[PDB]
Amino acid sequence: ALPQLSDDIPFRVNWPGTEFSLPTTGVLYKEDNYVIMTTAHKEKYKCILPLVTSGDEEEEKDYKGPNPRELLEPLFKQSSCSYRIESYWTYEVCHGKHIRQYHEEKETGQKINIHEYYLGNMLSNEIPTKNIEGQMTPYYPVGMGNGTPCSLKQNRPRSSTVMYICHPESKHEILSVAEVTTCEYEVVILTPLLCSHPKYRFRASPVNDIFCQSLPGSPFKPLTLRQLEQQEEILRVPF
Amino acid sequence: MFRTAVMMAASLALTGAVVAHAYYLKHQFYPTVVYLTKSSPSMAVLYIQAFVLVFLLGKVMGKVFFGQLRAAEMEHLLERSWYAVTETCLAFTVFRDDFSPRFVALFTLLLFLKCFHWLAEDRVDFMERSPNISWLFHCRIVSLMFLLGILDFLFVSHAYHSILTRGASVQLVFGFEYAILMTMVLTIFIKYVLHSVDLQSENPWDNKAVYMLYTELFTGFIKVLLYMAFMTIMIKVHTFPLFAIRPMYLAMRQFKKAVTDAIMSRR
Amino acid sequence: MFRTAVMMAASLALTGAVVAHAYYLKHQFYPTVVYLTKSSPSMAVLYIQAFVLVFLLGKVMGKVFFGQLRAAEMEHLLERSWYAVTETCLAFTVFRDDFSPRFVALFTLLLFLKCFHWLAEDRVDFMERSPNISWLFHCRIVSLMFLLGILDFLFVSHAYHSILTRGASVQLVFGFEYAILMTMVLTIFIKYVLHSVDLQSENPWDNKAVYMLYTELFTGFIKVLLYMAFMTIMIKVHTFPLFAIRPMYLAMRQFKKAVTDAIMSR
Amino acid sequence: RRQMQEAEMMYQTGMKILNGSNKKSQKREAYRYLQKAASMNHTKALERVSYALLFGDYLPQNIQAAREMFEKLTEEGSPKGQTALGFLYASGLGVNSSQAKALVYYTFGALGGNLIAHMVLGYRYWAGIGVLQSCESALTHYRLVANHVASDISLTGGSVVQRIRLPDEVENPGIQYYQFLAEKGDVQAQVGLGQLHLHGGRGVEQNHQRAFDYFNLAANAGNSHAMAFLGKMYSEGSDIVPQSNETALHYFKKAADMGNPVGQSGLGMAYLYGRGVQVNYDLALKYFQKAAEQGWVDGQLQLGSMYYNGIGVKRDYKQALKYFNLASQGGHILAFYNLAQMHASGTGVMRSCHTAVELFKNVCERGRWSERLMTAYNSYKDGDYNAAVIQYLLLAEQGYEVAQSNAAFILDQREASIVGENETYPRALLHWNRAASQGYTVARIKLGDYHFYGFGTDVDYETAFIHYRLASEQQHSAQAMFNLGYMHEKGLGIKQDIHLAKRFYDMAAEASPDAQVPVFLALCKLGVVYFLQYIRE
Ligand SMILES: *[C@@H]1O[C@H](CO)[C@@H](O)[C@H](O[C@@H]2O[C@H](CO)[C@@H](O[C@H]3O[C@H](CO[C@H]4O[C@H](CO[C@H]5O[C@H](CO)[C@@H](O)[C@H](O)[C@@H]5O)[C@@H](O)[C@H](O[C@@H]5O[C@H](CO)[C@@H](O)[C@H](O)[C@@H]5O)[C@@H]4O)[C@@H](O[C@@H]4O[C@H](CO)[C@@H](O)[C@H](O)[C@@H]4O)[C@H](O)[C@@H]3O)[C@H](O)[C@H]2NC(C)=O)[C@H]1NC(C)=O
Ligand SMILES: *[C@@H]1O[C@H](CO)[C@@H](O)[C@H](O)[C@H]1NC(C)=O
Ligand SMILES: *[C@@H]1O[C@H](CO)[C@@H](O)[C@H](O)[C@H]1NC(C)=O
Ligand SMILES: *[C@@H]1O[C@H](CO)[C@@H](O)[C@H](O)[C@H]1NC(C)=O
Ligand SMILES: *[C@@H]1O[C@H](CO)[C@@H](O)[C@H](O)[C@H]1NC(C)=O
Repeated sequence: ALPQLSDDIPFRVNWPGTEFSLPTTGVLYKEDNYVIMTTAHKEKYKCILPLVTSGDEEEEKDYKGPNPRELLEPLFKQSSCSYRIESYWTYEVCHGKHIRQYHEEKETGQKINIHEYYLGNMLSNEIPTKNIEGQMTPYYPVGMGNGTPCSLKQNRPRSSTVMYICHPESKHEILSVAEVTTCEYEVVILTPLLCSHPKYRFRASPVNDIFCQSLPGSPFKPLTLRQLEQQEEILRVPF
Repeated sequence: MFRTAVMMAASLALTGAVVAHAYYLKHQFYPTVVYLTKSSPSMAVLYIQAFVLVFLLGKVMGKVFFGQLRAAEMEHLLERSWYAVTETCLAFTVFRDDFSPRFVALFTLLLFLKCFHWLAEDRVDFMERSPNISWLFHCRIVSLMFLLGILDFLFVSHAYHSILTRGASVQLVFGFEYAILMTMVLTIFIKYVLHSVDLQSENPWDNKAVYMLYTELFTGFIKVLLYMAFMTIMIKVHTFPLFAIRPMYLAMRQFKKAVTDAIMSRR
Repeated sequence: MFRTAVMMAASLALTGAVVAHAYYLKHQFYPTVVYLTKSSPSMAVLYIQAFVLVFLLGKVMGKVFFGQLRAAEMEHLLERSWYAVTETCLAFTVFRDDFSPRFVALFTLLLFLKCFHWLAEDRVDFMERSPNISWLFHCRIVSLMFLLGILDFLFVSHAYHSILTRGASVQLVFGFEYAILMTMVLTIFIKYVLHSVDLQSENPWDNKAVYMLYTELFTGFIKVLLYMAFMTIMIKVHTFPLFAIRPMYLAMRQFKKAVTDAIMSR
Repeated sequence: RRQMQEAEMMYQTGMKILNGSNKKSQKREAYRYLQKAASMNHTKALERVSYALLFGDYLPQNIQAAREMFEKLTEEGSPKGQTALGFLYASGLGVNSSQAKALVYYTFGALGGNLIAHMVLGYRYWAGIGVLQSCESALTHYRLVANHVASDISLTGGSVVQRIRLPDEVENPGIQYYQFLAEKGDVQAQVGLGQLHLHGGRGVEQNHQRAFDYFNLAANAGNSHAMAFLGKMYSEGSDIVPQSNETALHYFKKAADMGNPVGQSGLGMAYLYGRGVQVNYDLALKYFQKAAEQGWVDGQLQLGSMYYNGIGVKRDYKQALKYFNLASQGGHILAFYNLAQMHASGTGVMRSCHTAVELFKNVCERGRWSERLMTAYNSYKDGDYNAAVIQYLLLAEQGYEVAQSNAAFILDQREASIVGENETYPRALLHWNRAASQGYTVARIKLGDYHFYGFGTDVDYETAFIHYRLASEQQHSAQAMFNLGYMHEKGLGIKQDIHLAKRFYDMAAEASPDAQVPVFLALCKLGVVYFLQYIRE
């Protein structure tokens, strides 16, 4: 297939050996989908290839935890909220209270004024998803309006939406700020507090692992690979 | 007019043969227009279509102001057009401002007004020699001077503001030429006002010769001052003056004749 | 004549003052020459003095060749010089061959040759339009035409050698102008031969008009071929042509009218 | 058995002709002997000619007998027959394009010892192409390649090949006179031609003998660069120029005395390595200090290796990394390799995966396989589009960024007929997608165009808007915000707003001098629509 099987489907070469049983759950395997492979050291191996299914949602989704807003309560109560610096402007979102955008006016060490512009004051069984860089990713929305009034939109207040996207290596930082329409905003927040939710978690394609069984007579795993794994464990742990 | 029609249609099939060539290599808006303004064979035809749509525009704007040429303005304009085209190309490359869309359009816009101002001057001289003057011809002559006067001051002030904005550049030379054409429109309007004053009176105007001689004396000193200061400014500039040369000599020769005529009249 | 003498004296005084200023801080002749070559005002004064001397020499040559001004050929030559100075300045600026004194003298010589050719054509037309002719004027015209043809041939050969040895430069345009001058000189020689043949008989020559039309048609064809070759060379050249432009239209208008006149005559 | 002796003799008769003559006719007659041994099932001949059949290089291209000779090579257990069958199963050239099968062939190619299956697996683990993205899997496979490249062809070999992009060459196009100028006695022209003959490049083949005569002509002229280069030729040695320290070091000592930066590096290196002279650690560091001060590429990396290994100077890894990071910006492979060996090991700099793998990627991308960029480029100019995309699809597989765009460019213009018309747009989107995620801007705009027009995908205005935005906020292409303005005035994939369209229009004006014209006609059309709205009011 074109759109999903382009290059997004992970494969893993595993060596279970001559005495191995093909798994009956998850991906589908056929005995006629196979290649016979021989190493340079005349070690004959049989690799059983998997039929790429990678489909459905039969992951047994059982979530008895709290709501997504419960995890964001510690983020809002901490009041240690992120900044973002651009070419000229600087939006500053603050979690649950206000959103601000400004650039401080500076003369030759003289001016101390500010371009003051508010963004908004925070005075369904399907979770919405946002295409982040072309890849679908779920999120939790929260809206906040009544900011500084929009001059170009019939003196209507500025409205903003805050988007939380799970990222285990992030530290509650602003990913990117854009505009849908004028004086209408969205901000994607990468924070790891709500990563515990299975639906909000980072979606991973299932690994279509490959069983390269040992044809009877050959060792369990090729010799040059075994010497390769030995050097890498040597190179890694001192490092 | 039909000979101009075959010039227009064969030109519009050359502009559309270089645009449609570029929407074959780069199939969108942005990579086409960027390609058209970089390759010089493609940029040449668009310049040809600009002038073919300027002379045709000039042939239209020359119909509102004047009904037709009087078989001597065309001979007079073409003689001055050869000098003006040579002078305009002389000042462009010497100033090292490069052949740019901002520089070529500004320079050719001066010659569009200069030829229109020169055609009215021959009509102004023919106004005194034509006893039959209608109401519509007087209004059109008044209309051309008003548009010439406003555009001359607008181009003078914008270029003078550009002198304070940037400094010594090619805009000072073009602004200086517009200032010389600014007094040309005022002198033409003065001659039109003087002739219309003599037109209303059914008697010989003895003071017409004195007013005409003083008008040229005012024009001669203004042209000399605008050229002497320009020559001194270009003397202390990066490049030599060059450029007009002959127009200053033509103004000086006319001023010397006007000065000698006033001395003969006074004595 | 008094104004020309006063202007020449003023130019000589200015040149002497410039020479004294040059040899007032540089005692050595080589340092003085280097300072004069490196000074813009001294170079401008030298160019003005050279232009004044060239104008005096041209006036002397015109007085030697032609007896007096015809009061219309002088105005035609003034208009031709006014056009030619601007054309030479435009050609020098457009070609980007750098401002040097080695080409200004050649440009002045080419302008003087063009003015002499125009004056010779005007003199031939006046002789055809006048019934009284002296043998001294005919001999002077023949000598001037021979000298102009020899100079044009030498300049054309030198320009052709320079183009074949060096490459593409303003020497190609100079050679094209020299070839145009040589074609004009050949046409003027044919016209003068026809006029001498017609003036020898005390009757109107009916075939003089046909011979003149044939000569004009041949000259127009040669001029059209030269203009097409020059335009092709400019198109194949990296720089924009600019330059004369107007002389090409005048040759085309004369050739088209003569061909229409010849077709109407035939 | 008698066939095996004849086939091996037939292979060596062609292998001798292949190495000694660089003529296209002579190389193809070398392969006329290799092809004869291929019919006799000579093993090492089957590797050489099946790659020649597949790439359309030195033989007429035919994938079907290339693939058939690969399957004969796989059952024997070849490392180079298992790798290129993986390239077929990954790109679907004669096969049904199964990425599951291509990983099995690549993994057995890398175990066999091949350094193309080690680059490809090191790039698939690095970009997550067919496998899980992983550092430590992509670091072990990019090291064994970089260990080979740095040890073998560092300067003992050396392949400085230009990486020319076809899409950039279209947007802005890029020897006899230089040879004639050097024939007139110009020392600079001879040194420039000598550098283009000893090292090669710019479409000029290498000529060691011609470079020796050209350098000696400029050596008599007294050029400082030629004096060191003449000493370097005598030092390193070749067939034409014998290797000898004694005469070479004396000339380098004379060059280092007066003004030569190239002479200073060689004179210090001869003293440092003890090539014909006594080892002087203090003199070498002092001599190479001015080589670093003058800006020599090979001198800055030479001083750092003395401090990183602690030979002569104290083991100041802060000073050692100072030299290697300075030489890396000058374009030295040994600076890239030694920098990456410090990051990966954790000495001097913190133990960082990601900085090591992008530094191991640049040393790997300058090996003996990188000259196939020129062979793919020359086959593009000569109208062989079937044999210019195959040599560009292998290097696209290996991880090159120029070859992931040149392969995608050839597949975009429908020129290459080896792939069907019914497959070429998904196959060109695949390599536009790979090149866009490697910091290339045209591939990010062209990723937007394919989703804008439905070129191999369903037409998706929302995804096209994202790729146009991603080419604006990071790479700042002027066309990326001009195209962003059009989607905002027309409401394609986003809610229409004219005010944002002007914002994104004049953003192109300040981002490039080429956008002044096409934003003028686009802002005026925007203004006329604005004039049209107020009329209907
Ligand atoms: C180098 O230096 C910096 C950083 O190193 C670079 O970023 C800079 O590039 C540009 O440089 C200029 C000069 O410093 C930057 O300042 C300019 O912006 C001023 C502020 O205006 C901006 O924001 C307003 C706000 O509009 C709405 O914004 C949102 C809705 O989208 C609302 O939340 C908010 O409340 C407002 O309602 C924009 O309107 C404005 O955009 C402007 O509008 C037109 C359409 O009419 C757009 O086409 C243009 O984009 C235009 O800029 C800006 O985004 C601006 O000054 C204003 O106007 C007068 C002129 O200065 C001032 O007198 C006023 O006081 C007012 O401040 C003006 O554009 C400044 O020049 C600029 O932002 C920056 N980058 C860009 C292009 O955005 C580099 N250049 C230099 C040397 O600084
Ligand atoms: C070995 O060589 C023979 C040549 O006779 C040819 O059939 C083929 O290349 C090989 N034979 C096999 C693979 O059975
Ligand atoms: C693979 O491609 C070959 C090409 O001829 C075809 O015969 C074969 O059936 C294909 N295998 C599939 C589609 O499983
Ligand atoms: C330099 O001399 C040493 C012995 O002193 C020798 O081993 C080495 O090969 C010489 N260098 C070269 C390039 O031959
Ligand atoms: C191949 O192309 C045809 C039309 O030429 C069309 O059916 C479709 O695009 C493709 N079909 C298959 C089965 O690949």
